Amino acid sequence: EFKKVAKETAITLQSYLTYQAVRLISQQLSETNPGQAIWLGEFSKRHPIQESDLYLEAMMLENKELVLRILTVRENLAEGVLEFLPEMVLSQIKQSNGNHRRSLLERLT
Amino acid sequence: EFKKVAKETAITLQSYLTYQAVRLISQQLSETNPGQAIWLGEFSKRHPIQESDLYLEAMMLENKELVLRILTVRENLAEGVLEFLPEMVLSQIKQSNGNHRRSLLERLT
Repeated sequence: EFKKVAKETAITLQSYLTYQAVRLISQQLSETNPGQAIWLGEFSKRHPIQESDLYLEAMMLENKELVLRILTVRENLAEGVLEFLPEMVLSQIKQSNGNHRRSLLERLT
Repeated sequence: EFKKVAKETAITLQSYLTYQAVRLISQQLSETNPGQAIWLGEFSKRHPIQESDLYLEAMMLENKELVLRILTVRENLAEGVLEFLPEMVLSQIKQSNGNHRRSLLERLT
């Protein structure tokens, strides 16, 4: 059942945490190096960040130092967030479900 | 800065698992309830799945049996894939970091 889904999910997280790394970096850069922050946003315009690898591939050709920073940042981000994810997602679902099904229930009366 | 990014990630996960739960149920229903299967596909075309709570609320008006199955299944799928996601994602990030760092090294020789 699961391993098929769990894999697809993991790919999705891989791309998403990359996007988050870029955001994190984009924000620091908007303060520290406006020129770079603008460049990075212009790049994200010409390149669909969801294809995380094609994205990083292209950038390697244009700006080696930045993609090197993305690679590090996303790993650290990953480590720091992946710890508490199982529990959060599980309880949030259990809540949402509870809400939705009692929502439906009074929504009848 | 982890705790905020984690919350945003948990929210997109909850939403993605809802998309899977629906992919899963649609597949099953293909055999046992050909009608519902099609209906389920059609509905997703006129209410974006990406907006998971709005999606569910909309469906309570049209088919209660199905929305109640989508709730149960996504939680089941959740328990199934969640604990095995930290180890899986962290691995693939390490891997991808490697491949990129490497074909950079290849480039500048």
